[PDB]
Order: sequence, then structure tokens, then C-alpha cells
Amino acid sequence: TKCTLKSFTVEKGIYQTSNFRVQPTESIVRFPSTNLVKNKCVNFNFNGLTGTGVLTESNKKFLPFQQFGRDIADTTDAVRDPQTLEILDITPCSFGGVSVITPGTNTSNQVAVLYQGVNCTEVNVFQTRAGCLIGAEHVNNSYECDIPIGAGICASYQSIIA
Amino acid sequence: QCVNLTTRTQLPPAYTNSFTRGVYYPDKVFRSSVLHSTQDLFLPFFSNVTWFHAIHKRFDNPVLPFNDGVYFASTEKSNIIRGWIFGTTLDSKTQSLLIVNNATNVVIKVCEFQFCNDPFLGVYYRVYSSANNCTFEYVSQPFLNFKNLREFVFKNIDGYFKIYSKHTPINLVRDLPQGFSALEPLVDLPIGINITRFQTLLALHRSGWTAGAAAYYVGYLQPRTFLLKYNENGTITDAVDCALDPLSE
Amino acid sequence: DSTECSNLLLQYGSFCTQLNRALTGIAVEQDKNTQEVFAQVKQIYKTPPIKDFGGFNFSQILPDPSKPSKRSPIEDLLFNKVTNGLTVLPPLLTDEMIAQYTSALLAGTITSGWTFGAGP
Amino acid sequence: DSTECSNLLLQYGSFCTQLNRALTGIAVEQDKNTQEVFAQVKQIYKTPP
Amino acid sequence: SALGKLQDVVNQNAQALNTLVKQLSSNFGAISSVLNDILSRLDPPEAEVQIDRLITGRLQSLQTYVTQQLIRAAEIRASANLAATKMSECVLGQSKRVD
Amino acid sequence: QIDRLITGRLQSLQTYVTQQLIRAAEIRASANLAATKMSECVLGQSKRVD
Ligand SMILES: *[C@@H]1O[C@H](CO)[C@@H](O[C@@H]2O[C@H](CO)[C@@H](O)[C@H](O)[C@H]2NC(C)=O)[C@H](O)[C@H]1NC(C)=O
Ligand SMILES: *[C@@H]1O[C@H](CO)[C@@H](O[C@@H]2O[C@H](CO)[C@@H](O)[C@H](O)[C@H]2NC(C)=O)[C@H](O)[C@H]1NC(C)=O
Ligand SMILES: *[C@@H]1O[C@H](CO)[C@@H](O)[C@H](O)[C@H]1NC(C)=O
Ligand SMILES: *[C@@H]1O[C@H](CO)[C@@H](O)[C@H](O)[C@H]1NC(C)=O
Ligand SMILES: *[C@@H]1O[C@H](CO)[C@@H](O)[C@H](O)[C@H]1NC(C)=O
Ligand SMILES: *[C@@H]1O[C@H](CO)[C@@H](O)[C@H](O)[C@H]1NC(C)=O
Ligand SMILES: *[C@@H]1O[C@H](CO)[C@@H](O)[C@H](O)[C@H]1NC(C)=O
Repeated sequence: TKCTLKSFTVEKGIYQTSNFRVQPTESIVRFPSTNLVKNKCVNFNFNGLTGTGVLTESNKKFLPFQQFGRDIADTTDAVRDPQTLEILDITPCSFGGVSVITPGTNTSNQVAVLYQGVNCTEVNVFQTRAGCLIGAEHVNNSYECDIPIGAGICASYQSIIA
Repeated sequence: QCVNLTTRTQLPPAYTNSFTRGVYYPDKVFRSSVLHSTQDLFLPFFSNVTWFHAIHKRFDNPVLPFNDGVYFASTEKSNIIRGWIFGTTLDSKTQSLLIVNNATNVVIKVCEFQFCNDPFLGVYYRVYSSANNCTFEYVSQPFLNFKNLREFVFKNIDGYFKIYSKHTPINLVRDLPQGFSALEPLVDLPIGINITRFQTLLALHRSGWTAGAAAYYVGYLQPRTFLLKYNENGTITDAVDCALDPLSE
Repeated sequence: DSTECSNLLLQYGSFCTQLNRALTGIAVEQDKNTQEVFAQVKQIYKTPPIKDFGGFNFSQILPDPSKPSKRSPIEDLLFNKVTNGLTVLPPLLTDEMIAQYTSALLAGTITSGWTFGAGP
Repeated sequence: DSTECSNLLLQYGSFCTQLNRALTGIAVEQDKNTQEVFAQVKQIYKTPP
Repeated sequence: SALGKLQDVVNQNAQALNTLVKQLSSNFGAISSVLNDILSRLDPPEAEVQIDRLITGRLQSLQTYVTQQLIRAAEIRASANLAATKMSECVLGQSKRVD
Repeated sequence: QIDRLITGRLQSLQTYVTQQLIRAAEIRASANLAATKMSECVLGQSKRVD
């Protein structure tokens, strides 16, 4: 945060610092050819079409001639495996902003990390609609908003609570 | 063997409306609940499609220019129509493509056939005399009141000859039915030869000869844009011709 | 994910930082707009349990206890009638809290008139 | 009227559609502004003779 | 058409986002719109030129999108300021201002 | 050469559209003010000073 804001003192608030781009674990090449893995972010190569995505089971019933699948925005989100006649959805690998919630450096040096739009199971861990918040203890009491997190969630320093 | 047929009765070929027929899948991409615009070789909606009859004495087998693409509609019963002939000069000088479906199996050949002036098949109740340089053979599954509607679209782009097909159960007696039916792509054929003229193959009935009751329609493709509608199951159910009328535009 | 593309992109300078800063400014501006419009009272007023207002009926605009969202019938109708590097940030104020703010404003303007807007 | 220029222009995508849409929005906005300023009465009143 | 004003804002934002994603499919004069195809099909001396063309086209598209978003944000900010003024003067008091 | 002409003309057109949108926003603000003056000054008597 200090490097991002170009200052050695950081005021109280939430500051977006980086991006959490999940890294691809393996490379999968499928031809009508290594083994196929699922539920992991891998580099897929389906019949010369390459990319990086999580391959999950699909509920889309493809026609026998169709091989690829596109959404509204013309991006390939479905594929048919050449070796075994099955349909797979490509969800994109998890990404989001990484924001640092801190009070003033005059008060404390404790920080909390918010991963925007990221589930907590694949990254003091609390799941919010805004994303996964690490380093803040969730409490059941309600106070006035000090540092805005989002989706009705706010953070404060008293340790950092959410 | 070739036989001249001299018992035809003179009649001009008919014309009718294409309605909303001739639509095919532009690519092999599944799409769900979306509208997609494509600029491809398509048949215009409500266009003037040429109508030919086989009835007894009409035996319509002319040789037509291929143009940029061909839509073939067949109101067929008892499977009289057996195949097609594609080429440029239809002799041994050039190389020609032959598609046939006899009583047992479907044969695709690319040879320099010495074609007959009147080639036909015969059923009792003769297409070429020679084939010198054959470069490709492909054996495939059987493709095939009028009871069956057989719709085919033939394109020759980038040396690839695309055959799109659809079978529809119909009960209309004379003209084309009014409705929507998307043609699934059937055969992508790697020929890489020039095609400018085609001729369809009929079957005679012998008991001279008798022509079975059949009717076919020939339409030509032009480059245009269509707006295709994809349902929840990925089947094309509706299309819009962007150049037909201002409402569709 | 192309490292060569990012290496080439770094030659153009701080364009990406400028665009991120502008989008972040717009995103915080939306929350500021909602805060300015709806959060004009710091006391959450509540209506009396008995709705004796001299013959005036406010059932269509007051929150419905039967509904889990605690919205008015008009508000419920309004919510029913509205239907690669890209992320959508959630709003700071949820629909329940905005409904609560409108409920507080309605309770203040029904039980206290304009007095709550100028003081106690 | 250059066909080659239009063919090269097609590579850049829907920029032209965006510009036309923005200009159309401005054009309808001007009419909306005139309606808002002047069309505030639905009765055409007339002075006595 | 009672709630047209909110619907127009939602439609404009969604349309702008959709157009921004659609701009990725344009090659902007390069051989292909896919970076992976350029990396797999060409050597780095020509690949740098192709990615340079794609980067400048996508950067121009993103700058256009950000500029449109800033103008729309200014319009929505003006509308929100008007809404706050109505909330203060019509709900929290009785206003003598005509219409 | 045509690509250079296209990029220059497209940049000019985008710039023109951008200032047109900014001026449209300014004119819209002025029109909103004019509508407010028409409602409060012509169709009623206004107590707002100046
Ligand atoms: C059927 O009729 C056609 C046309 O009359 C015959 O084709 C002719 O064949 C001779 C060769 O014997 C050529 O010299 C002519 O130029 C051809 N005519 C045309 C118009 O191409 C065909 O041979 C006949 N079939 C049989 C079996 O005789
Ligand atoms: C205020 O108005 C509401 C609705 O306008 C009244 O609720 C209705 O009550 C009658 C009789 O109990 C029911 O048959 C209707 O179905 C109710 N309508 C709704 C929408 O709930 C209510 O009775 C009125 N009076 C008070 C004191 O609340
Ligand atoms: C179809 O073409 C024929 C001549 O080729 C013409 O007589 C007929 O009127 C045309 N029909 C339509 C519907 O255009
Ligand atoms: C159909 O044609 C093929 C190709 O020559 C041939 O081998 C087959 O015997 C034919 N069928 C019959 C019943 O003759
Ligand atoms: C085609 O056939 C003729 C005679 O059958 C022969 O002379 C010629 O060389 C052949 N061409 C090729 C390319 O095989
Ligand atoms: C294809 O055949 C037609 C007619 O014979 C001819 O005019 C055309 O030039 C041919 N095309 C090629 C590429 O040979
Ligand atoms: C889509 O398929 C389902 C069954 O999978 C069927 O119930 C539904 O009617 C189909 N949709 C259409 C438009 O036919």
C-alpha cells in the first residue's frame, strides 16, 4: 500500500493495491493427448484451441456436430472433449482486485486483505459478497461505518473487526 | 451405357416462394439463448425458387449453373432421387464430383467421369461410361402425397465442399410447406476442385419407362447477413433476413 | 496472461493506472451519490404499532412485515419491474438498508412532519 | 466511396456504431431539452381580443 | 414504460460493457485478434508488431469506454444531486417552488 | 497509407464526438436551469434571491 500510494504514511481507509490472478497449475492437451483433469485452473488445448481455465462438468446438451460453445460476448465458455464424447464448461480462472484495509500508520500497522469477487475456499477468514476478507475478525455487533468494505460490510479498528 | 430419352412432354419449369427455408448452421459453435449475426452465403427469404417435377410425362433433369451456392429442396416419396453430379465441363477433360446413394450404401467419388447426356438410375417392377483418374473415394451412411422433405445446401468455399442436410416429415400434397427448419451440417468434403455446374440424378421405373412422382426445387445462395435465434437447447428456431424489408433490417 | 504483451504494454507508461483510477473514482462516486440521497437522517424512526392517522392509509408505502425483504408494496413492485478483466463491485448500501432509510424518512415525515429534518 | 478503405475500416470493429449512437443520443437529448423547457403546459391559452 | 429512466441507465451501462468486450474480437489490422495465435504462429520480431497493433487498438477502445463512463457518471452525479435536493426540500419540508 | 489515414480520421472523429458530448452535457445543464426558471419564475412567484 505504501508503494502504491507513493507515501510512507497511509491514512485510514481501503486502498486497492494489486490483482489476485490465480496461476495455472498444469497443461492439458486433448486431441481426437495427455490425461484430462477437472476442477482445476489449467492450460487447456482442445483441438488446437488453447487457453487457461477451470474445466468443469457441463449441463449443456450439445448437438452432435457442434464442438465449441460461446456466450453473449463471443467468448468460448463450453467445449466438447474429443477423446470421450462429453461436454465441459470452461469457467475463467479466479481473478479480482486485492485491496488493503488499514487504519492510519500513526495508530497501528495491522492490515486486512480483501480479495474482490473471490471465494474464501480457493484463496481470521470471512466470506462477504464483496469477496474474501482475511485478517479481520467478524463480530455480530453493529456499529457506524468506519472503513467501507461493501455489501453492507464495514471495517474498523478497536485488532481490525468487520 | 447411355440412353437418350425422347418421350418427354414440353413444359416450362415452374417458380414458387422460398418462404423461410434454406437456413443452415453457419459454424460448429453451440450457442444458448442468444442472437447471432452472420455474413455467409444464404438463401433470401421469400425468394423465387425454381420448381421441377417428375410425373407421368414430365422427367425434369436439366443441368444448372452452380453459382455461389445451391439450395436443393426435395418433396420426395419412395426415394426416387439418388444423387448429384458436380463439375465444370462434365467430361474427362476436367475432374468431377459424384454423389450417389444406391439401394445399399452411400458412395462419394471424385473422378474424371465420361458422363452421359442423360444420366439416370433404374428400378424394375447408367451415369457414366468411364472413370480414368480417381483421386478421392468416401463411403458413408445412408443420407436419405409427398411424405419426406429433404433439404440440402451445397457450398464450395476455400476448396472445401460443404453439404448441409435436414429431413422433415411433411404432409403437404403439392407445394413447399411453410415453416422453419435449420439445416445441420452433414459432410465437410476436402476436394479442392472447381465446380460451376451441377445435375441431379433421378430413377426410372420399368414395367418403356415410367417416372416416379417426385418434386424438387433449386435455389441459389447470395452473400448476405442473417440474424439467427438460438433457444435454450441450442437449436436454431428463427432467423431474420437483414436485407429483405425495412422491418427485418 | 501473455507476459510479452505486458512487457510491450509497459512501454506506454501509466495509461492503465489512469484508467483504473478513473474507474475507482466513478465507483466511489456511486456510493457517495447513494449516501447523499438516502442517508439524510442519522436516527432510524419507526411508526407506531397502531396505524391511527385520522383516516389516512399508508399501507402501500410503509414496509410490509409479512415480506422477508421488509419492503413496501410499491417498493416491491418497483424492484420486480426492473430487470477478461471485468469485475462488478457491489454497492456499499444493500437494498435492505436503502429500504430501511426510506422507512425511517417515511416514519419521520408521517409522525413528526418536517420537524425531524430541522432538528429533533 | 472507397471499397478498400471500408474493408480496412471493418477491422477496427464497432467504433462507427458507437459514434453514431452517441450522436443520436445527443440529437434526441436536444429535443428532450426543448420539450422540458417549453412544453410545460398542455392547454394553449389565448389572450382576450 | 413507467420506470424508463432507470432502465435506460442499466441498458446503456450493459451495452457499453458488451461493446467493450466485443472490441476484443477485432484484430485492428493485425493477422488475428488472439494473442495466443500470434505467439504460436510467429517469431518475436513480427509478434511485437502484431501485439503492438492489438495493444493500441484495445487501449483506444478502453480509453473510449472510460471517457463514456466518465460522462455518464457526471450525468448520474447531476441527477443524484437533484434527487438529494428533492429529498431535502420535498420530503423533509414543504417546498414553495413551483413544479 | 489508407490505415494511416483511417487512424488519423478516426481519432479526429472520436475527439469531435468527445467534445460534442461535453458540450451536450453543458447545454443539458443550461436547459435544466432554464426549465427550472420557467417553472419557478414564469408559472409562479419565486422567493429565491437573484
Ligand atoms: C444422347 O443425345 C446427345 C445429344 O444429342 C448425344 O451427344 C452427342 O454425342 C456425339 C458423339 O456420338 C457428339 O458428336 C455430339 O456433339 C453430342 N451432342 C451434344 C449436344 O453434346 C449422346 O451421344 C446421345 N446418347 C447416345 C447413347 O447416343
Ligand atoms: C389500508 O389499505 C389497505 C390496502 O389498501 C387495506 O388492506 C385491505 O384490507 C381488506 C380488508 O381487511 C382486504 O380485503 C384487502 O385485501 C386488503 N388489501 C391489501 C393490499 O392488503 C387496509 O385495510 C386499510 N386500512 C388500514 C387501517 O390499514
Ligand atoms: C419468378 O421468375 C419467373 C421468371 O423467371 C417470373 O415469371 C415469376 O413472376 C417470378 N416470381 C416471383 C415471385 O418473383
Ligand atoms: C452400390 O454402389 C457400390 C459402389 O460401386 C457398389 O459396390 C454396390 O454393390 C452397389 N449396390 C448394389 C446393390 O449393387
Ligand atoms: C488423366 O487420364 C489421362 C488418360 O486416362 C492421362 O493421360 C492423364 O495423364 C491423367 N492425368 C493425371 C493427372 O493423372
Ligand atoms: C472454374 O471454371 C469456370 C468455367 O469453366 C472458369 O470460368 C473459371 O475460370 C474456373 N476457375 C478456376 C480457378 O480455374
Ligand atoms: C428444450 O429441451 C427441454 C428438455 O431438455 C424441453 O423440455 C424444452 O421444451 C426444450 N425447449 C424447446 C423450446 O423446445
